[PDB]
Amino acid sequence: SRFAPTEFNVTLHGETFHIKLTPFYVSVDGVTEEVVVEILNRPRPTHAGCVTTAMPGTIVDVKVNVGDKVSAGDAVLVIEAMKMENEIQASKSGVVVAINVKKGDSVTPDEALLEIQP
Amino acid sequence: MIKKILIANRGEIAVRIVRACSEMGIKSVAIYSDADRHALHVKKADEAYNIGSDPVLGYLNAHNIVNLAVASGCDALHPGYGFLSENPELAEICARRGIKFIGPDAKVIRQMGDKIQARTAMIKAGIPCVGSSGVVNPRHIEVQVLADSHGNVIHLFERDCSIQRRNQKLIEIAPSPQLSKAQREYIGNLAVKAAKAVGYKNAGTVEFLLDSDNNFYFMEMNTRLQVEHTVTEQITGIDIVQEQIRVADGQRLQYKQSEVQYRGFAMEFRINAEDPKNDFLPSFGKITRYYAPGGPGIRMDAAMYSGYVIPPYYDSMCAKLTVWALNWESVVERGRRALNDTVVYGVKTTIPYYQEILKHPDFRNAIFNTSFVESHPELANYATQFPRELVAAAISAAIAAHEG
Amino acid sequence: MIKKILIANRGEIAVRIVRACSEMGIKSVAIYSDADRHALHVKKADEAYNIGSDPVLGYLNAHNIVNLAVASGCDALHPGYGFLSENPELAEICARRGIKFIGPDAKVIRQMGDKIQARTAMIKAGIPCVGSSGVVNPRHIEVQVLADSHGNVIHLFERDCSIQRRNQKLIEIAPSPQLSKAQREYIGNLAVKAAKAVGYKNAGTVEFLLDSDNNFYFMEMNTRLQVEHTVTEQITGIDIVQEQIRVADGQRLQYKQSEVQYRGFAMEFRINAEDPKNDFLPSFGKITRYYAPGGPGIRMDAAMYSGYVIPPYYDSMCAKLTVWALNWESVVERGRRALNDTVVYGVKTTIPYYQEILKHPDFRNAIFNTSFVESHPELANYATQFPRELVAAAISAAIAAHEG
Repeated sequence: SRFAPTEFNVTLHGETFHIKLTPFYVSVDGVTEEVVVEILNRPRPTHAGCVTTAMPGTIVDVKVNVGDKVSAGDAVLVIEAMKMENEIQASKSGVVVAINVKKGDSVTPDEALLEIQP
Repeated sequence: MIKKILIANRGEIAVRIVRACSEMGIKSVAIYSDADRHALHVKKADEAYNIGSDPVLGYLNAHNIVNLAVASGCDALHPGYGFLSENPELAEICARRGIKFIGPDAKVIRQMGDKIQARTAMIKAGIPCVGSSGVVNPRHIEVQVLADSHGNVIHLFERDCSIQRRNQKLIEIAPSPQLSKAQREYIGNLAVKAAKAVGYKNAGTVEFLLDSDNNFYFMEMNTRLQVEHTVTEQITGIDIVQEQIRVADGQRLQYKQSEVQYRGFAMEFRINAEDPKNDFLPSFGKITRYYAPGGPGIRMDAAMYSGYVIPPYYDSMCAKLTVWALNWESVVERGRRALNDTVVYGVKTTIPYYQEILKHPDFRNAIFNTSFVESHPELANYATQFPRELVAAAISAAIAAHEG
Repeated sequence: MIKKILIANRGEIAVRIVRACSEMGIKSVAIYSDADRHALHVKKADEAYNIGSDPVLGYLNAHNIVNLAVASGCDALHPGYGFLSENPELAEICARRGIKFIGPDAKVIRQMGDKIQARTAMIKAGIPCVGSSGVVNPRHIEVQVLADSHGNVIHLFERDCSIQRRNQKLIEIAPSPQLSKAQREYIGNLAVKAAKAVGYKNAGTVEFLLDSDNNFYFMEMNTRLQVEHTVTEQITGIDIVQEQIRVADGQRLQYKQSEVQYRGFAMEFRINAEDPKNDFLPSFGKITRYYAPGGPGIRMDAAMYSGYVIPPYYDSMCAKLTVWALNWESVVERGRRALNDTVVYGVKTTIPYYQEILKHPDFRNAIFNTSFVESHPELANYATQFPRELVAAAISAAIAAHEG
C-alpha cells in the first residue's frame, strides 16, 4: 500500500483526467463518485527493422525461422485481434536476426516481435 | 464619425458586437454586472465597466448606462437584443444626451411595441393581421429588414422558426425550406411595405404566421437585431451588425434589393445549457473542457469558453452554432456533424436533443409547423451515451484494485 | 461501401478529415506517435492507435500503417498531405491489400513527382512550361482540380499564393485579386486539360507561375489535397475532402463545371507558433489560454486547443484561420479583425506579423508577387503590445508592496 497511489493523472483517448481515490470513493476532476469493484479470479524496438504490432493481440503463426532472407512486404506473422486474424508484413528488406515470439503469445505494441537487419 | 460604442448587453451578443466594432476600427466598451466579471465580451472588449452588484438591474437601467456612455466618450450605443433594446426611453435619453442609438427612433419602438397600436398601423398600410380566434398550427416565417435614415428599405430574405418549444425558438433556418420563390418574393415585399409604413429605420424583423391555407398574417415587429440574424448573414454575405452601425452613422444602405442575393441554406442551433431529459431544467455550473467546431460550413457565436462558469441569473445560451451548406440534404448532414463537432464537458446541453430532431424524417422531409416539438415528445427519450468522465473513473478503479 | 477510414496523418489535417468522415457517417481511425498522444485529432476520432515511441518514423512507415489499416477493419485510407501523401508505394501497397487509397493511382503520383517526367507529359499535352532561366518575380497562381474514376475532371477556381517567405507560403487567397475573369477561365481550363492528359483521378492542384507580361507557365502538379484548400472550399461551397472520399468510393463527381460557382474572396492565414521578431524561430511550448475566433466570415481549422502543449518534433502550425467576405476591401478588414479575434496565450505567434501585411498599402492595393515579403523587411519591425501576463505581475507587485 505504500507503493500504491492516492492521486494521479489518467490519459484515456486524448483526454487526461485528474484522479484522487480514497467500495472506493473517487474524485474525477474534483467530482467524487462512489465506485464498487468485484474481482474476478520483451525488448522494445531499437531498430526500424524491429517488427511490431500497432495493436495488442495473440500470435497465431510465425511464418519465418531465424536467419531467413526477407523482402519488405512479406507475410512474417499472423495475429488475432478484433475477432479476426491478419498478417503483419515486413517493414524492411534483409535478414531475420532474432525472433522474440512464438505461437500462442500475447503481444503489445511496444514489444519488438522479431528483428530484421536491412 | 462614430469612434466608440457602448455595448449595452452581455453574453453572446456583446461578443458579436465587439467583433463588429473591431471590424470597423471602432473602440468597444463592455458593461458587466459582478456575475459577468469573467464573461467573454469583457475579456474581448477594448474597455469595460461595472454596472452593479445586482445581476440584472444595472443592465435594465437606462439612465446610468447613458451616464456611463457619456462619461466614457461614447459617440453611440448598441442595445443588442432583449433588455433595453425594445424600450423607447433609452433612445429618447440617448438622443437627448447626444448619443446615436443604433436602432429605430423611439416613436416607432413605442408604436410597434404596443400590440393594438401596432395592429392599427399594419391594418392601415393594408396588411393582413391575426384574428381573435388566431391561426392553428402555423409555420412561423419572418423577414429580415434593413432601412436607412434616407428612406431606403430592403429585405434580406425570410427565416423559418417553426421549430420551437413552448413559444421558445430552438432551430432557425434561412431561407425556408417550406416556401416557394413566389412566397419568398411576396413576404419580403410585404415586409418592406410595413417597414416603410411605419417610417422605420435601421435593422428590424417583421414576423408572420403562415396558415395552412397560405394566408400570411402579421404578428409582431421586432424593432431590433435578433438572435437568429446569423443565419441570414450566412446565406446573403451581408454583415447586418456592421450595417446597423453604418445606418446610425447616417450612411445610406450599402445594397439595393436587386443586389441582395442568397446561396444555400443556413441553420442555427441554440446551444443552451439545459437538460432536455429533465424537462429542460437549467444545467448551470462550470464548463471544464470545450473544443470549438470547425472546418467548412461552420460558424460559432459563443458566450462560453474553456473553464467558463455559467452564472445562474440569466439565460442558458452558451453559444449559437450556425451551419451552412449548398442545400437542404447537405445542411442537415453538416448539422449533425457540427453538433458532434462541438465538444463540451461539465454541463448538460441540448445537442443530443437536436440530433434527435435532425434524425427525424418529418424534419428531414422539410415539412413542419410550430406543433412539431409538442407533437413529438419521443424526441427527448434518446440514448444518453455514458460520459467519458465516468469511464475514466471506472478504469482508474480497476488500476487501484490491481495495485493495493 | 466505405465505412471506415484510417487517417494516416496528424495535426490539423487529421482533424479536418475526422470532420469529413463524421459528416459522411463513416468511422474514423486516428494514428498517433507518443508525442501526439494528446493531439486534438485523437480526442476527436472514433478510434486511435499508437504507432511508435519515435515522433516521426511510424507516420512515414507505409507498411505497418497499412497493417493497422487492415487489422483495424478499414476499407480505405487517407494520407492527408506531407508525409506519405506523395509517396507511390503506399498506394501500391493499399491496392495490393484491398484498401482504397484516397488519392490518384500510384502511376500518376510517380509520373508527376518526377520533374522531368512531368515536364514531358505537359509539353506533350501542349502546355507552357518553365525555362532553365526561369520566371522573374512571379505571381504564384494555382488551380484546384477534381477528377473522378469515370473520366470527369473539373476545376474549382484558382488561388493566389504570391505571399510567401523563402519559398514557404504564408497567406493564400481565392480567387486571385490579381486576375481577370478571362484569366480565371483560361487557367482553369488549362489545368483541367493537363489533369486529363495524365489521366488523373481524385483531388489535385496544378501550380503555375505568372510573369509580368501575363504569361502562365506550369511548375508542379501536387497529387494530393493541400493546406490551402479551405480557401477554395469557402468561395465555392464545395466540400473537397468529402468529394475525395466519394471519388475513392467510385462515385461520379457531384458537380459538372457549369454547376460550380464562387462568391466573394477568401483568405487564409497559417497561424504558426514562431516568433517573427527572432527570424521566425520556433516558439514551441504550452498554450495557456485560447479563445477561438467567431461570428460572420470566420472559419478555423485548428490543431491547438486550451492547454495544448505543442510538441517540438513537427511543424509550427497550430491552426489555419480562414476569413471570408463579399469583396476585397471587406475581406482585408475582416482579416485584421479575425487575427485579433484569435486569442492565444503562452507562445509567440505570426498574428502580429500578418497584421503588418494587411496594413501595408501594396497589399491592400492587391498587386504583389513572390518578392513582396523579401522586398519589405520592415514588416517584422512592429509594435509588440505589452503582454497582459506581465501587467498582472506589475499590479500584483503593487499589492505586495502595499500589503506589508
